[PDB]
Amino acid sequence: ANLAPLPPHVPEHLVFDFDMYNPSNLSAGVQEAWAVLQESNVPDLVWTRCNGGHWIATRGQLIREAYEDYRHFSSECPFIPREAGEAYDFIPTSMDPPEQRQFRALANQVVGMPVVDKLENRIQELACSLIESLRPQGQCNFTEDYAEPFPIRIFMLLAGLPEEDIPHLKYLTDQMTRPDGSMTFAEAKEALYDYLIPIIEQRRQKPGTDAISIVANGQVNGRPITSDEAKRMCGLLLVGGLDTVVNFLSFSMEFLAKSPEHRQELIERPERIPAACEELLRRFSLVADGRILTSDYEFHGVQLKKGDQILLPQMLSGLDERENAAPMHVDFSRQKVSHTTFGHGSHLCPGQHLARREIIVTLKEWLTRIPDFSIAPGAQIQHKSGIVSGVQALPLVWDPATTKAV
Ligand code: HEM
Ligand SMILES: CC1(C)[C@@H]2CC[C@@]1(C)C(=O)C2
Ligand SMILES: [K+]
Ligand SMILES: [K+]
Repeated sequence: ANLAPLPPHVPEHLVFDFDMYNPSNLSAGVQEAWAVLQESNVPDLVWTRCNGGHWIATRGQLIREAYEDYRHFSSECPFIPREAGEAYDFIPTSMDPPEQRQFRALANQVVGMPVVDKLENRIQELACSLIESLRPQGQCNFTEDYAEPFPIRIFMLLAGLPEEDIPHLKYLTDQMTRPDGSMTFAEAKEALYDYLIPIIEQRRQKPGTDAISIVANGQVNGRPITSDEAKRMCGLLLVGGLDTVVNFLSFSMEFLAKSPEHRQELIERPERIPAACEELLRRFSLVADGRILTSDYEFHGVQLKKGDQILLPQMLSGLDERENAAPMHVDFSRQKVSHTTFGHGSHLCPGQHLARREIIVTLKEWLTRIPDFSIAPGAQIQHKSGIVSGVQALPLVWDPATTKAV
């Protein structure tokens, strides 16, 4: 197929042609498809000839180790394929410490817990409002009726952007994580940057309370942040707010719709919701990006070459049986829930608190009003793989009579 010729320094015995954008066992579930990389005879570190050719760490131990060693594993070129990785200049993700820190502080300021607290009521209100509106219908296309609008509307509120632009922005964001082939990562990035620039210059004048104004008026390296730097950071924020929680919610709801027993557990023991959120985050982890070698380096007996790209699937750590016994089994009472769903190292997701709030509010408010629901009859759920994996569609059904209003 589209396999790049094996490079001279890469041993043939370490070859495993995994395609992160279309894994072979996708029909069994995306997490299950990636899990093949953790089967008995698969090395801890393999090389796939797919997507231009790149390494793939398959165990949590290596993934964590690599994300900690930024001196060897630089985030300068974090995306596969290389062309996308080279065009990827988002801030602060494309930067390594010490350079990353000043920009990371600003990014954290606009999506951190203090912001979540400020938005507590908006988040709560939107969830209840959306659910109450769907409740009497007895059915919904979950991905588009809730998974997308709930977190996206909250983010647009946070960023101070008009909801009218959602279709446009969500489309561009997806092209950077799960390209449909209509455009390159670079074209999508430039389109998003072009959307943001006029807004940034517009707000760079007066101090605002929205994320874009705060970024545009930030101070980094003892100077005002430039409009271009603000652009590089805001683009990252847009992608982070429009294509992460959105997909995770669908993996979680798909699971709940297929498991009455787990729905009942949370209905009867609501105090377990926080823990359930964490276990779902482990089992349905969905991100996978990587790093690039800054110099020749021997890692776990494997000769990595400067310029080599290495995928470090955040998704795989928690599915690693070496980290969690019976990894594919969802156990809300699981002891020592281990995962790197939000990343590891200096780039550990600063938006994870907003994410957990949206997930926990969804679990609480959905089960409170629509405790009983199932996958539409005859429906077969399809997943999609990429930098961020997702659910193509999730048709749900329920008897309106069983629903409750608050
Ligand atoms: C379930 C939801 C989420 C998941 C699984 C997730 C996952 C991740 C991961 C794996 C990284 C590190 C990537 C790397 O090391 O290259 C990251 C970075 C980041 N995330 Fe999230 N994220 C989520 C939600 C959010 C939300 C809601 C926002 C925005 C409002 C956000 C904003 C960011 C930002 C700004 C970074 C870059 C941090 C840096 O480079 O220092 N994330 N996220
Ligand atoms: C890997 C990510 C989840 C992280 C935030 C959005 C994302 C797709 C990036 O480009 C950095
Ligand atoms: K070789
Ligand atoms: K780059």
